[PDB]
Amino acid sequence: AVVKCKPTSPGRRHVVKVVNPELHKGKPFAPLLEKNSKSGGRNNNGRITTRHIGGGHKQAYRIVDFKRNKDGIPAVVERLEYDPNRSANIALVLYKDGERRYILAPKGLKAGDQIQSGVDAAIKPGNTLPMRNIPVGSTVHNVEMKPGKGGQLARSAGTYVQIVARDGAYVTLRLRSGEMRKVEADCRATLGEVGNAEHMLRVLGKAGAARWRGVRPTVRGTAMNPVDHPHGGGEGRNFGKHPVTPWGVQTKGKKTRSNKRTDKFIVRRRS
Amino acid sequence: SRVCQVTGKRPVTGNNRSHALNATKRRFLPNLHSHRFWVESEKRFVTLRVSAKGMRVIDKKGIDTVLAELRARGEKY
Amino acid sequence: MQVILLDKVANLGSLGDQVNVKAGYARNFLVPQGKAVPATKKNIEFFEARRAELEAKLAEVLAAANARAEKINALETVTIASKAGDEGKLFGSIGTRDIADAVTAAGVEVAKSEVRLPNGVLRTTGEHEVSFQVHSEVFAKVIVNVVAE
Amino acid sequence: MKRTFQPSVLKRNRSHGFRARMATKNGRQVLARRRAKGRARLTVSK
Amino acid sequence: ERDGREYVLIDTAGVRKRGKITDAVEKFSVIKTLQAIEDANVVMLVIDAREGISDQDLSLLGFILNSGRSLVIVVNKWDGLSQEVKEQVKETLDFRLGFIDFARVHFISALHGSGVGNLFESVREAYDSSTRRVGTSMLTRIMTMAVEDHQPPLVRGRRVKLKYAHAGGYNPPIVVIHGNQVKDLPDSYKRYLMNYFRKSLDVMGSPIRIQFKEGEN
RNA sequence: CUUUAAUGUUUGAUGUUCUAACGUUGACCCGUAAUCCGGGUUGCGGACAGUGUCUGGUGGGUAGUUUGACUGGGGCGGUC
RNA sequence: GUUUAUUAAAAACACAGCACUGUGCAAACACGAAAGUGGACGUAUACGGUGUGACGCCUGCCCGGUGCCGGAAGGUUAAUAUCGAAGCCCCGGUAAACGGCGGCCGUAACUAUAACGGUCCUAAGGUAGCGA
RNA sequence: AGGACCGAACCGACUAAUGUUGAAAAAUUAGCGGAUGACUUGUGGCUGGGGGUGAAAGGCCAAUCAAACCGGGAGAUAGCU
Repeated sequence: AVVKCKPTSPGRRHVVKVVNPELHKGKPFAPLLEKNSKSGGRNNNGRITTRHIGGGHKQAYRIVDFKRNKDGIPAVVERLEYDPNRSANIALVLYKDGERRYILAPKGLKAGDQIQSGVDAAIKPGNTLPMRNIPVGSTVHNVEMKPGKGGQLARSAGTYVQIVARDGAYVTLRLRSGEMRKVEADCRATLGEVGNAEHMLRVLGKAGAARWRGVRPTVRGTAMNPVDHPHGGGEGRNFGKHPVTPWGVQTKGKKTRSNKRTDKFIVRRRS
Repeated sequence: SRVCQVTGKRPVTGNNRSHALNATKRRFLPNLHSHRFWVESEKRFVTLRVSAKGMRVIDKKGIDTVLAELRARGEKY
Repeated sequence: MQVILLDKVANLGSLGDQVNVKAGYARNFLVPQGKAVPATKKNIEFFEARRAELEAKLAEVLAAANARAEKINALETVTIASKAGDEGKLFGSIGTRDIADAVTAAGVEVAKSEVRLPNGVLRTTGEHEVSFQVHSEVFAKVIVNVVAE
Repeated sequence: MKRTFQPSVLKRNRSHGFRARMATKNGRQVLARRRAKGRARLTVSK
Repeated sequence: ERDGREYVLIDTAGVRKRGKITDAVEKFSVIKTLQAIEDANVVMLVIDAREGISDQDLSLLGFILNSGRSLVIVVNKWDGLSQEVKEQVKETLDFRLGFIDFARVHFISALHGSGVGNLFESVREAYDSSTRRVGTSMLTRIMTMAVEDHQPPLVRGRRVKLKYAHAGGYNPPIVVIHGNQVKDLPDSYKRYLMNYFRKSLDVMGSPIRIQFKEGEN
C-alpha cells in the first residue's frame, strides 16, 4: 500500500512509494524461473529503433503461462510474489494434481484460496472460464481472441473489461477505453481482475528511479538542430512554421489504422 | 522468389517517368503468387510459385504438363 | 476454362453440358471434384464417346448426392447416406453418427454443437432416427426420421 | 590524454583475422589483390 | 454591380468558368485577376476545407498582400465537412503567415448559405478602417511613442532622425515619413514602425503602407 | 430527329448468404525425445484481405538545380 | 544532474512531476525493399509519441436535451399578389446558458463590494489567488 | 536511509599561472568540483558513412569530420592565378 517518504533530502522529496510486505522477501521458485535479456532494446541489426528503451536494473523472467490448464483436480494459493514482469503481482499455486505452477494472480487472494480451472467452475472470483458460460455483465480480464491462444489483453493491474453481450456465437466486451469489440464464442478471460490499484500513485520521482527503470532520457527533439531530424524549431527557437514530422504530415491528432481486419470486431472505437 | 518457374520472371528494370522525362529507374514486379495446384496424378497439392499470366498458361496446357516440366527444367517439383 | 461436365446434373449445367465457366470456379470446384472434366477439341471427342458409359454407369448411385446435399447445407436434419439414397429409404444404423462421420459444408456445423451420447443414435430400420439438438449442453431432443433419397 | 595507440594482440587479430578475411568475398577480393601485388605479410598478424 | 457595389468572378476552370472562352492557356485568366486587383478596394478569397490552401493558393494569399487590397476570407461549401473539423489548423497555418486584417472567416455554402449576412457585414467594417480619414497629426503623435520605446536603428555610429509622417492617401492607407536615408533603415524596422501604427489605431482593413524619403542627410 | 414508353435485353452496382480459392502470429499430430520450417488434422476467418499491374490525389521527407545585368563599392533604388 | 574530447559549463541540454495525443495486439510504431526483427516473452493504471518543466500560488467555459445567436434554403408566425421573407425553430455557430467560475441594486453592521433574487444576457455570479 | 555533507583514491576539469621553434600534437604548476551513485573502471564484444550514434553542440565517430578514410571515374572540370 501507499507510504509517503519523509523528506530528509531533495532527492527524497518527491519519492512516493508502495511497499509489498504481504509477499515474502527473498528468492522465489527457481525451477519456474528463467533469464532476463537486454539488448538496449536494439533491433535484429541492433539499432536504436524506438528510442529510449533499454537499461534498468537486471530483473529476471519467470516461466509462466495463463492458459489455466492441468484443470483436473483443483489447486490452492500458496503465496503471491512480486516480479517486475508486470505491473501487478503474480502467485504460486499448489495443485491437488500435485502440480505446482504460478498464476497471474488476481486481487481477491489471501493464500490457501480455492482454485479450480475446471470448466464447470465454482464461479470463484479470479477464476477462469471460457466466455460462453459466463454470467451476464461479468467483469473478466485475460482476454484472448482466438480460443486458447492465452490472454494477452488485460493482464495488468486493475485492467478489466465488462461483458456487454454474449449473443449468438461471439461475445462483445467493453475494452478499457470505452471500446466495444467482439471476441469469439468460446474464448476465455478470467473472472474479475488483479488489483495493484495503487501503483498508479507510485512514481519514478527522480532520475535515479528512472535509471533503475531503464528510461534513458526522452530527448527533446524539438530544441535540436533541425538538420538531422525536423519538426519545429531553429537556432532562434522561432515559431510561425508548418509543423509536420519527417514523414511530411502530422502524427498528433491524426488517426491511424493499418489493420483492415479488426474493424470487423470493432463496434464502437477506442478513446 | 518472385519467379514463375514456367513463364520466367523476376522484377525487370524501370523508371518512374514524367513528361519531364527525368532520369531514375525502379524495376517492376510481376503478379505472381504461390497458388496451391492439385496435381491429381498423385492426388496431392504441389504448391508452386507462379505468374498470373502463367496461371492461365498452366491451365490451358494442364496440370501435368507444367508438372511434366520442372523435372525437365531440373528444379524443385 | 471450359469443360464438359461429368456431373449428372448440377444446379446450372447438367448431363454432359459442355460450357465455358469462370476460371476461379472451374479449376477449384467443377474440377477437381468430378463434376467436370476439361474441354479441348481433343477432350470433347474422347468425352462424347466416354459419357454414354461414364455419366450413366457412375451416375446412377449419385442421385443420392443431390438429395442428401440439402440436409448438410442446413445441418438441421443432418442426413447423408452411408449406403442408401439409392437403395430406398435411409435405413439401418448406417448413415451419420454410428461412426461419428457425416459430411460438413465447411467444418462449421450444427451436428456436433454438443457431444454427450453414450453409443450415438440410429438403431431403427426402414427409416433412420437422427438426433436433432434443442440446446448446446442439454439433449432433450426432438428426434426426426427424415430420409433424402 | 590517451593516445591513438592502444595495445592488445588479441583485439588486433580479431579485428581482422586471416580466416575471417578468408571468409567474406569482398575482403578476400582484397586478399588476393594484395597477394597478387606480392606482399609476404598478407594479414599482418603472424 | 448590384446595389451599385461591384463583385468579380475569376481564375480559369473549376471556378465554374465554362464561359464564352478567351484563355487558351493558364495565362489570360491571370490577366483578369490582375484586373480584379485594379478595380478593388476589397478582395474576397474563397478557399475550400477539402482542397483549399494548395500550394498555388498559399502563393495566391502572398500575392494578395501585393495586391494591396482588403482580405476577407471565405470558406464555401462548408456544411458538408466532418464534425471534428480538419480545419482550425488550416486557419492557423494561414493565421501565422499571417495577415493582420479582421479575417473574417466565413463558413457558407452556395448550396445552403449560412455566412451570407456575415460576409456582407464584414466587408463594410473592413472598408471603414481601410478608408479612415488620415492626417499628418495622428501619425506623428503615435510614432513618437514607438521610436522612444524601441529605438530607431543607428547606422555607422551616426544616429538617424525621424521627424514627421503624413498621409499620401488613405484608401489603401499609405504614409511617407521624412527621416534618414532608405538603407539606413532595414525594411524590417519600417515594418516595425508600420505595425505599430497598424496596432495603435484599428485596421481591420488591408495592410497599410509606409514610406521613407531623405533630404536631411 | 427531339421526346417517350412498352418490350426484348445487355451490363454494373448495392443487399444477403455460402465455401472452394485465399488468410489463419488457433490447437494438436508428425519428419525431429527442434520456440525455425515443412506436411497433415481440426477450429476460426473468407472471396475477403492483401498483393501485382495500371491509375488519381498527396508528398521539402528525399533529388537535381534555378534566383540577370547596368551599377561612381554593391545590395538598396531606380533602370533596361 | 549532463555537456561543446583537442577555445566556449551555462541561463544551454537533462530531470521528476504535469499535460496532450495516438495506439486493442498480427498494436501503434520502428528498422529492414521483404523475409525477418525490434516494440514485448509485455498488454491501455500500458505502450508509443509528442510536449511542458520541481514545488506552491494565479479561477482552465460541456451544443446534446431545451433554449439562444446570426443567417438563409425551409419550418413557424402574416396578407391569403399564392409564393410568406422579417422575430424564433432549423442550418451552422452558441455554456461569462438551466446549472459550478462578474458587475450594478438591497442585504453577511462606514451604507457601497455580496452567498439569494431583481437588473445587462434564459451569465453562473469576487467563493480561489490577490487588497489603497 | 539517502542522486546525504567534508574529503583521499579514481575520474572530471572551474580560477590563475606557465608554456606557446614546449619537457609535452593541450601537459605541467598551483589552487578547485564530484566522489555510492544520473558513479567509476577493466576485459571482451557489437551498432558504419548521405550512415550510425547523439541526456543535442549541427557534437562525436582512428590524431582528420558543416560531411570519414580510401579507391576509381579522372591527364576531372576551372572564361581563373
